[PDB]
Amino acid sequence: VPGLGRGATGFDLNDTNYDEFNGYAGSLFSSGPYEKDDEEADAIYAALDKRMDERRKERREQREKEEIEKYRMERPKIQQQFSDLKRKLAEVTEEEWLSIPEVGDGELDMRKIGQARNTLMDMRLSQVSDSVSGQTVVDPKGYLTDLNSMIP
Amino acid sequence: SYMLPHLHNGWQVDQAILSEEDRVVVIRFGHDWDPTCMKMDEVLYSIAEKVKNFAVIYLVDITEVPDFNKMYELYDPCTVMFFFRNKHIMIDLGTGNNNKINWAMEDKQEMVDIIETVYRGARKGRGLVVSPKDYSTKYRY
Amino acid sequence: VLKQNPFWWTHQRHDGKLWNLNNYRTDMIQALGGVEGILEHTLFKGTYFPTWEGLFWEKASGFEESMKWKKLTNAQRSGLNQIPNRRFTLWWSPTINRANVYVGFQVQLDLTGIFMHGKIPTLKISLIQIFRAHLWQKIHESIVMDLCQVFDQELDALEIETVQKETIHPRKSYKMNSSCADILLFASYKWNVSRPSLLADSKDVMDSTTTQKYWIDIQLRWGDYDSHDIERYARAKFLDYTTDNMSIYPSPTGVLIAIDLAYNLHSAYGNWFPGSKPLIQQAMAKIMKANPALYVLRERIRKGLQLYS
Amino acid sequence: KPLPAPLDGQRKKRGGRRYRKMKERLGLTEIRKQANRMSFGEIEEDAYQE
Amino acid sequence: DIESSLKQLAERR
Amino acid sequence: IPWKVPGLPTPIENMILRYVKAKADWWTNTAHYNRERIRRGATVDKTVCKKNLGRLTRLYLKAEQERQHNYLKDGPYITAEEAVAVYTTTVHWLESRRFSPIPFPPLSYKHDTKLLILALERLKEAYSVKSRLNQSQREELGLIEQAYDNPHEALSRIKRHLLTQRAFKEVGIEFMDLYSHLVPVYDVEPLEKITDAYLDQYLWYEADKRRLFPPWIKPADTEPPPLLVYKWCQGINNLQDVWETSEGECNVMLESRFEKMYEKIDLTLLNRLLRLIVDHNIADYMTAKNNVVINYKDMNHTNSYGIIRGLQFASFIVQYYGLVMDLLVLGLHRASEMAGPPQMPNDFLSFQDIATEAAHPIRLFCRYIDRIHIFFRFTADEARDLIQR
RNA sequence: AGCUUUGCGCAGUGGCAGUAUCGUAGCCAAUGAGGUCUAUCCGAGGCGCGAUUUGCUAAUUGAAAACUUCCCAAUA
RNA sequence: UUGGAAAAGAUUAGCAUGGCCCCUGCGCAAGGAUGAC
Repeated sequence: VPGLGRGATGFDLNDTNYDEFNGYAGSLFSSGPYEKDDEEADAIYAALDKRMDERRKERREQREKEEIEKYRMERPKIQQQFSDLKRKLAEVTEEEWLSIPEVGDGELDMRKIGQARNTLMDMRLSQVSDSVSGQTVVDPKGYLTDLNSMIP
Repeated sequence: SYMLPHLHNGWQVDQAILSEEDRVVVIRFGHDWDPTCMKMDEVLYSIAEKVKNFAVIYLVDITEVPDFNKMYELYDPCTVMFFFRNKHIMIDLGTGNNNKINWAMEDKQEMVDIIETVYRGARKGRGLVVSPKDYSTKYRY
Repeated sequence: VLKQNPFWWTHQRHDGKLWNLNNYRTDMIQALGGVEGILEHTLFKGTYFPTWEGLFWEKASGFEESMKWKKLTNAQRSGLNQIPNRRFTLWWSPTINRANVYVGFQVQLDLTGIFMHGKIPTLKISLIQIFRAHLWQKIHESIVMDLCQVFDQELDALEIETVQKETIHPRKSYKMNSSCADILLFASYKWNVSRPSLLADSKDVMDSTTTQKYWIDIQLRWGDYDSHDIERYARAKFLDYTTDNMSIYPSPTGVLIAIDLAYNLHSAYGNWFPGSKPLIQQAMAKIMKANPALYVLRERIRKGLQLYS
Repeated sequence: KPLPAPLDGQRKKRGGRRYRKMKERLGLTEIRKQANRMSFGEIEEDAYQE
Repeated sequence: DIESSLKQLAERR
Repeated sequence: IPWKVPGLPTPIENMILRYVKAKADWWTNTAHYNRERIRRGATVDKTVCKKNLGRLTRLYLKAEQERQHNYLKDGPYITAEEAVAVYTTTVHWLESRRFSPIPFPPLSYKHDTKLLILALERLKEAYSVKSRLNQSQREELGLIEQAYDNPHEALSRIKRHLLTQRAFKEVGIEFMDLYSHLVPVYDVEPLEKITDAYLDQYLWYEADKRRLFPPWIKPADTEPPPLLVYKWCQGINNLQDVWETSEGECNVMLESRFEKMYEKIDLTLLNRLLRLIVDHNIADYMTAKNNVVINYKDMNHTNSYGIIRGLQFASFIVQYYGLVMDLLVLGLHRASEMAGPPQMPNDFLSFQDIATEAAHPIRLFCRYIDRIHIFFRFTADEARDLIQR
């Protein structure tokens, strides 16, 4: 069945297939009367193109290889970066695959020295503050009781 | 990834459009590798289950299914197509053409509102519906 | 606070109000051209309100009592928020729908004589709502029937044998390129006719010719700010249709009355016969004062503008 | 939870009775005048007080 | 299902 | 938050860890790049800014958690002798001022009702009418109106909270997205908000009654910031022969910001300093209110180093702690010359005598919330001695 | 046989109904939910989520707000 | 009788039912006390 079998009517030219330069991608003579003479002509013209490229072929190919090698070495493709873990992931039993759950579910303590220094500083500050006489403080419980008694 | 179901031939498409009677059929024509299609499909997966009650999403590859290219003017790298009870719904986005989105919005709420408006207009009976937003200006400042 | 405060440096209660812009608003009104000068850019004259003193808007009213409290969807909330923009665009249509603002794209409204300069979908929807159910044709029909009734009520006083209901194509009401005849007057005696003059031309020069059949045409227009002069429009269209080739008139002599609905104006420039001047004057007065279709147009405009007295 | 399928049933079939208490809770009889009004002509309070 | 699309994506990219 | 699936095999888990690491690196880099683009002035839409704000919020809370843990590990950054030097400076200043400490809000406080009404009015003012409020805002409004109806029970509850409560609920956080810089915004539980507002009102009223804050501490409530600039310029111009430069005299205008003022406030030293001026129960409550959990959508951490600034009384704390730094910047001598004797205080920019005004290189001092403006006047000999040092 | 009780349902008058009326598929609960009074004392559901059927009539808007061929001229 | 022509249903308001409760009557289940040569 074609697309009209739905009974619908309209209300590679895709922009992807088109480039401002070279126009639309894709050879216009991809298929046609191809025979032994056509193959010979294509071989001759390809040989001519290769001969033309021979002008700087060695240095151009050397620079291309060096550039691509350095580009791959500097920036690795993400698949290359994860290939190591992908290959290390092969060593797994098929029984463990069924076991994958869902998401429904010496050494020094660093806090102790900080607490000790903080307590030392607090003790020093309290020792200094004991010389201060004018500080005021009320009895929390006592004040509260009075509040209690004050409730109408 | 692309957990959204895919249609591999025109037959799958033309019985998928007729499969849903109470839900809006959404078809993304394009290519997975296409980045813009990648953005839209990420947005769709972000809201694939939110609109399960009244909408369905299918992904169609242009290369795999090229029969709709001529009839639907599928010349953009990506298009989004809305159907209901075998009838296409045009959406007035303000972009000039009302038949297809033809662009990838990053905000999933915009697509949710668009599909909700399309459903509301399709169940009521209007073939052309007005987008509850103007996309002529990108609203960038 | 998640809201940024611009007046962070002061408090209204403690420091008082350090600035005053009442005189600024007064000077703004004066410089913009006064109250009436500003209102000329608006559809206030289209509402036919006798005065602007006692009027008032209705902010957040809409067609559904503004439907403020609800479990509404975000898209519906956006539409409700955009409705006041629709009111604002409808209010300022006469000054932004003119060809000076937008060059090109002069498209007439569907089944309506209004031209839309610039693709403003908001104004398009508002005008379609105002002129729903072929309101232009109904307005023109009501005007022509009222004028025929007035002429029949004063038939023998001006030596008119009878009046005639010309077969009018529906589009004629909103046909601007060409025109046709609306009312035909037949006489028992010869009508000496005068040279063309405006509706306000008290002194008219008599033409040295007579006729037996006399045509009356009614043209309704929606003038923008730059072209709201009804007299110039009436004169130009009379001198165009009479000397036109796609417009056929029963007689070279007749009268063309142009009515501006957007500004509630009226003027006639055609050929006149004695005794028709006052009759047409009071006919236009009464038809602007008490036409049913015109009253419906005014009420629809008021509802669209959410303006009440 | 998926967003429920939008639908537009009949808004109201009958009135009075409890319906009134419903609006009373939300949509009760407010002033309904001079609050959503603009007073086209003159200015209340300061010009640009906002 | 998902792997069928993953192979198409990897081949085309 | 920790992520450790028990049944997940370790190769798949390690691949997921690597993927999360790579995506997190890209996420952080693109968030920083987008913030630079937005701050520079590039054209961006709403989604980008919203996303960036979210990313930055997550990144900034990550950094804040790291900073808090670094404070816990590396201990207090202020040395013990440094802290006791600051404490001695503050006690000498307050003794020199004969400052009587602010007592606990008395039960029969004559002005308690007025302060409570002012606090409730301030809290209600913060809720601009939008007609669309969440549960938290409507609950705060309900508590506000309930306290307004019965001031006495609310006052008793507030005093009980000040006397007993030391553990509080999570404080929500959000970021004002000013494109130049993000600004923290803190949402507090409404009962805690009311208690903090009343405490702030009481503290400010009592401090201004006792003249705790010296004149140089602005923003004062008697002059808008433009009037502050005007008074500063006139005071600069009204110094004795300030513009004379025949004998090599030189005037120096220094402006600074007290970098990381709020974040680098030690809560222990802050509590010890607060116990000098206010009741010890009030000081403990103020310090404990800062050591609470700051919570984003899915993120939360215990704020242990820095103050919150979302607290209603934080406005007081910054104006107090900063005053301490003033005594460090000015010295207990020069400040005593500028603040005037406790018998009669001086004005913002005034001295008892001209001989006192020029007796020190520092002529004028003005502290904003955190910025400091200092005007020095040196002779040639003093300037060359300072340059030589 | 007369009389009466508890519980239940039908019918009826009157009353209440957003600090009101329920679902709860989520969880906890007489193997004890929740308790500032009476605490070696009391004894039931509680907490989160989500709701607040049908008929008639009237009115408004609109040209038409839905029940099965309508109109025009003349005589009877 | 005759002649002739041929909003894909909106919006608001009120009453009753339904819901819950006191009481009444009845039905039913299980009983309670008690009268009679």
